[PDB]
Amino acid sequence: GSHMSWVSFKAAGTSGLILKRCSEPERYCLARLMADALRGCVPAFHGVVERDGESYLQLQDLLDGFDGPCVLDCKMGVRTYLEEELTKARERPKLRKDMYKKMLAVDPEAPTEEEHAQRAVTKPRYMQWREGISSSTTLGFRIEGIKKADGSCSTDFKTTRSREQVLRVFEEFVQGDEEVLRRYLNRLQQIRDTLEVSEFFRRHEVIGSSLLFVHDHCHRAGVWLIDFGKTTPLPDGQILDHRRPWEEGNREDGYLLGLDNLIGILASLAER
Ligand SMILES: O=P(O)(O)OC[C@H]1[C@H](O)[C@@H](OP(=O)(O)O)[C@H](O)[C@@H](OP(=O)(O)O)[C@@H]1OP(=O)(O)O
Ligand SMILES: Nc1ncnc2c1ncn2[C@@H]1O[C@H](COP(=O)(O)OP(=O)(O)O)[C@@H](O)[C@H]1O
Ligand SMILES: [Mn+2]
Repeated sequence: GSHMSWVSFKAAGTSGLILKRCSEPERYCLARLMADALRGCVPAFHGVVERDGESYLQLQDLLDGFDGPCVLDCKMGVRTYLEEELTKARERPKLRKDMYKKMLAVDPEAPTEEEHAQRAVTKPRYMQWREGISSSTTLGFRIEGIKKADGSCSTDFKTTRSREQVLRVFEEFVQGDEEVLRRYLNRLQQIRDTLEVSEFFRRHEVIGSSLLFVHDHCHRAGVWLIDFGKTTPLPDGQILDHRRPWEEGNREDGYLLGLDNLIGILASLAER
C-alpha cells in the first residue's frame, strides 16, 4: 500500500506518491526515461519538490496498488561500481575499515596481507569481492533483499551465488503462487523487449540499478527498474550491447546477461 508505511525516502503529501532525495544523475535519468520506450517500466517521475530546504524526486509509490505487498530487490549487472571509482582508487584511495571488517567476517583469507595491515580496503575491491561471493559475477544479477507480507525483512543473501540458490530464494518468495510467477515472467519478457529497443538503454551505462518485484495475496504482481543514481551516458555515437563481458574502458555492465539469466531461472521455477 506504501513504502513509507513499511518504513533516503520521505512521505509525500499526495496519495500514491513518495519522495526520494534528489541526486543529479538520477533526476537526469528519470526525466529522459519518461520520454523513452522504458516509461512504463520505471516509477512515474512527477518532477522535483523542496522540503526543509532539500530537493526530492516526486515518484510513484510502487507499493500503492498492492494489499500487503511482498517485495524483492534484485541488483542488475555483472559490475556494481562506476569505472571512475577504479581510477580514483588507484590515484587517491579512500580506505574503508567498515568494508574490511565485513570481508574478514564472510572470509578471513579474502583480504591481502596489506589490507589486513591497513585494516581497510578500497570500495572497488570490496564491491568486486561482493560480486564474486554472490551471483553478480557469474549470472549478472544478485538478490539484495526481501520485505514479506508479515512485516519481516531480510538482507541475508551476500553468499547467494548458484543458479539453484537463487531459484530457492524466488521459490520461497512466490510461495507456490503460479499466477504471481506467470505475471512476473510475462512482465520480465516485456521489460527485456523494451530494453532491447530503448534509445536511453543503448546509450547509458546502467550500474547499481535494481529490478523491484512486488506481489500480494490477491495475485497482483509487478516489476519495475529503480535507482538510476549511477546510470551515466556514453560519448555520442557510442552504445553498449549490455551482454558482452566488462573490460576496463568498454563500460559494459552485463545488464541483459543478468536479465537473460533471471528470466531463465524463473522459467525453470515455473516448470517445477
Ligand atoms: O542501493 P545501495 O544504496 O545499497 O547502493 C549500494 C551500496 C552498497 O550496498 C554498500 O555496501 P554493502 O551493503 O555491500 O555493505 C556500500 O557501502 C555503498 O557505498 P557507500 O558506503 O555509500 O560509499 C553502496 O552505495 P553506492 O555508493 O554504490 O550508491
Ligand atoms: N518508487 C518506489 N516506490 C516504492 N518503493 C520504492 C520505490 N523506489 C524504491 N523503493 C524502495 O526503496 C528501496 C531502495 O530504493 P533505491 O532506489 O534503490 O534507493 P537507495 O539505493 O537510495 O536505497 C527499494 O529496494 C524499494 O524497497
Ligand atoms: Mn539502490
